[PDB]
Amino acid sequence: LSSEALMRRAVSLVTDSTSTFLSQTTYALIEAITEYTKAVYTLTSLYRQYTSLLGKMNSEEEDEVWQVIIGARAEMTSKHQEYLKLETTWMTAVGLSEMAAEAAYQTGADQASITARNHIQLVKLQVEEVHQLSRKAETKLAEAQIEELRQKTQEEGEERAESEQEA
Amino acid sequence: SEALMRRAVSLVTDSTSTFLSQTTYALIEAITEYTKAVYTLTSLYRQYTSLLGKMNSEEEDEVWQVIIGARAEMTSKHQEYLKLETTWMTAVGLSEMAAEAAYQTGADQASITARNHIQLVKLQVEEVHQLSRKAETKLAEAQIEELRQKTQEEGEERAESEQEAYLREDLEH
Repeated sequence: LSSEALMRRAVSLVTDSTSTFLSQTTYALIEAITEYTKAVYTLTSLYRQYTSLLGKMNSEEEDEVWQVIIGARAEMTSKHQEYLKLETTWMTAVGLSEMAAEAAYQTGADQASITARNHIQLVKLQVEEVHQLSRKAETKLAEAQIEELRQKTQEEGEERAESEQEA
Repeated sequence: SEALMRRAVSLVTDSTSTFLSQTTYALIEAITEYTKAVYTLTSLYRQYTSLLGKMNSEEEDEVWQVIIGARAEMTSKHQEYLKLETTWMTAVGLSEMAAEAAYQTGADQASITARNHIQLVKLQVEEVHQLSRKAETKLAEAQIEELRQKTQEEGEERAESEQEAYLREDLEH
């Protein structure tokens, strides 16, 4: 084959292989953000349960619920860290596919170039959507934590006031 | 799975290596064709110098026409090598980012391999580049020599033609 045919053959393999790597890393990242989002919802549920139990637990039971919350936080943290690692690799996969698209363009393989660029846009949209879902969960967690603190503050103020008047 | 990702990374490093190889060959060949076209123009200028004082205006105009042709060719080879130089730059960057993907996914052997390949091809291209730069310097040398000697020959002809104008006038008292 001619030099230009050899360059086109080679760039086609580069675009196919970087497309595959981008798809795999996108799938893994989306799965990891999903698992983190589930852990955020679990913790949010725990804060809400804990809030509903305030005033209603002996000191040992309260300590035990708090330990479960500490454990649920560890799980959420570990899932967050795992997705951040995968997201780092995914960013490299996106840059590789961008460079592959430029190589395809420069060699005159325009269909490979445009298809790669469409693929990068699609996976960015997909990752943005899963991030939006995660932020919805994080908002609910923040709300739950704020309500717990607001209630705990009221509880401690009530218990002070009781202790004083009792005395 | 990390299994599927290391397989795909291995295909990325292999394919980017193949593209880097092929673009390196294409660029070396293009720099070579340009250097040959520079060498041709240099030889033509040198020949023009060697012919000063031995040509009439008709022959000299033909020499210059051939030089203009050779210069057009050199320019076309220049454009083509800069086009391949851009493609090669992109190949090098692809391989660097492949080496980074490999490192991040635990494919440490593939990462080192890619970096060594980049260094080898960079060395080779740099050397072929240096050859072209030397050729360019030789062309500039030959053009300076030719224009200096052309200016001198013009002086010589003007001296002769003035002298012979007097000598004719002298005869027709």
